[PDB]
Formats: sequence, C-alpha cells, structure tokens
Amino acid sequence: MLKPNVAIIVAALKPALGIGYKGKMPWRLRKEIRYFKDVTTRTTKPNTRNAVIMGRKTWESIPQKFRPLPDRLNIILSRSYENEIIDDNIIHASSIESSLNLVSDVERVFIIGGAEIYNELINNSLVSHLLITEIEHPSPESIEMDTFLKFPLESWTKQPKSELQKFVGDTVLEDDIKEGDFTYNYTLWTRK
Ligand SMILES: NC(=O)C1=CN([C@@H]2O[C@H](COP(=O)(O)OP(=O)(O)OC[C@H]3O[C@@H](n4cnc5c(N)ncnc54)[C@H](OP(=O)(O)O)[C@@H]3O)[C@@H](O)[C@H]2O)C=CC1
Ligand SMILES: Cc1ccc(Sc2cccc3nc(N)nc(N)c23)cc1
Repeated sequence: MLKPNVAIIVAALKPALGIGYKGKMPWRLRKEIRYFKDVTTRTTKPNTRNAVIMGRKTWESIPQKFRPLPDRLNIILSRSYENEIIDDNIIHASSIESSLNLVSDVERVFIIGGAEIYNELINNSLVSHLLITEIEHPSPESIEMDTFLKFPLESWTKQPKSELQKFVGDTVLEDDIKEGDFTYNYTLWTRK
C-alpha cells in the first residue's frame, strides 16, 4: 500500500504524559480498553480490515494465547527482523514503510506502542493523526511511572469533538469518564 495516512493511538496521564511503569500500564480503565478495541477494529469499506503496528517488546508483553490481536492485521517491528509475511494476520518488518509495502485491502493504520515506537514514529511524516486519551487524577505524582511521551505538541492542533466523532464514525464517545480516581476524555490532534 503506498503512503497511507497513519494514526498513533495512546492513553496518557496528564500533566507529564506518563504511559507506563516497569513494562505495564499504571492503570486499568475498562471502558478505555473497549474504546481502543472498537476504534482499531471497525471499518467502513467492505472486504477491508485495519492494521495495528507495535514494537517487539509490546508484542512480547501480550500473553501468547492472546496474540495476534483479533480482527486486525498485526505488524511487529524489530531492527532484527526481515520483511516477511508470517500468516494472513502477522507481518514482521524492520521499518514502518517497508511493512506497508506488504499490505493490501487495509483501511486505516494505527501505531499502538510502546514508548520507543511512539517517540521515534511521531517524527515520521506518514503520521497524520493522534488519538490521545487524556487521563486526569487528583494526585498524579502518587502514580509511579518511568515512561513518558516526548511529543512535539506545539506542532499539532487539538480538534473539536465533532472532528473526533467523524473520525470514529459510530463509536459512542462519552465525556469525562470516571473509573476509580481517574477521569478521562478522548481527543484527536492533526498537524499544523
Ligand atoms: N499508555 C499506553 O497507551 C501504552 C503504553 N505502552 C507502554 O510502553 C512501554 C513499553 O515500551 P518499550 O519498552 O519502549 O517497547 P516497544 O513496544 O516500544 O518495543 C521497543 C522495541 O521495538 C523495536 N523498535 C523500536 N523502535 C524501532 C524502530 N524505530 N524501528 C524498528 N524497530 C523498532 C526494537 O525491537 P528490537 O529491539 O528487537 O530491535 C525495540 O527494542 C510499557 O510501559 C507499556 O505499558 C505500550 C502501549 C500503549
Ligand atoms: C501488552 C499491550 C499493551 C498495550 C497495548 S495497546 C493499548 C492497550 C490497552 C489500551 C490502550 N488504549 C489506547 N488508547 N491506546 C493503546 N495503544 C492501548 C497492547 C498490548
């Protein structure tokens, strides 16, 4: 597939934009996971699917029985991999662009993590949209975190919820979702 628009999808804790701790997410937000699954899976065209791209360490973090993520083409990057189609659901590649050359009948492409992937791919011009779930907590400093987004947000524009709605189509978008002490909202950002 030639030069598709790519989107990054991540959940981060404000104000620092922390996303992890010792290889895991520092929260369990059940509704947020459901939103991730829906946005990443749904398509509008007929015989198409979406593709999700992740770094080797994230792939490895999914229990073997639960990979590949169902109903989406999974792409796994590692600097040690050859560009290769494993099966109809799994591709190995050493670069985002090389992976995309092996795909057909894909509607949208999403980068799902982790931190190294995010922090490196944010500067790739193929990335056109960011879906950030912005998480808030009364005492963000009490949450232990070792991993953060280093995104140049001064070069991006947060769109109105109308644009996000249009992006996700049918998916229901609630406002100020609360789970335990966390409060969160979904946002869409595009480049200036
Ligand atoms: N909050 C959220 O929404 C999410 C958070 N996360 C969090 O992120 C953390 C994991 O991140 P991290 O450890 O950095 O792991 P990644 O999933 O980012 O894996 C990094 C690995 O990917 C490969 N890789 C990295 N960059 C490139 C590149 N530019 N080209 C090709 N291959 C590349 C390398 O494979 P090799 O070394 O084999 O070359 C590298 O070791 C955890 O804390 C996790 O919870 C993950 C997803 C979502
Ligand atoms: C192990 C593993 C860790 C993270 C992921 S990606 C992911 C998982 C759960 C919720 C997620 N929410 C958003 N908004 N973005 C992601 N990229 C998510 C996939 C596998």
